Amino acid sequence: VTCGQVDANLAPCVPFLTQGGEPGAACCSGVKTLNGNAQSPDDRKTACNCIKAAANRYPNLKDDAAQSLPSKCGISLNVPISRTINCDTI
Ligand SMILES: CCCCCCCCCCCC(=O)O
Ligand SMILES: CCCCCCCCCCCC(=O)O
Repeated sequence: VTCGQVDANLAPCVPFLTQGGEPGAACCSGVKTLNGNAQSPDDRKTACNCIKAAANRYPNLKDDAAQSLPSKCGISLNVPISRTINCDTI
C-alpha cells in the first residue's frame, strides 16, 4: 500500500468532504477500493497513516463528514475517523 494510491482513490471524496451532502459513486468506489486493497494489519496501518498525511494536507476540514463516509459508502472500520488516532497502535 502506497500513499499515492490512497490519494488517487480518495480524490473524488474532496467535494463531499468540503461541501457535505451525499458522497457520489466515484467517492464510494474509491473508499471501497482502498478498504479492499488494505488487507493485512501492516497494509491497514500504512493506509491509515497515508490518510492522516492527506488530512494534514487538508487541515481545515472538520471530522463529521469523514466520520459518516464509511457508513454512507457501505463499509465498516475498526477505528474512528479522527485526525488524532494513532495508526500504529491498534
Ligand atoms: C483502516 C485501513 C484503511 C481502510 C480504508 C478505509 C477507507 C477510507 C475511509 C476513510 C476516508 C477518510 O475519512 O478520509
Ligand atoms: C482508517 C480511517 C481513519 C483514517 C485516519 C485519519 C482519518 C481522519 C482524518 C481527518 C479526516 C478529514 O477530515 O479529512
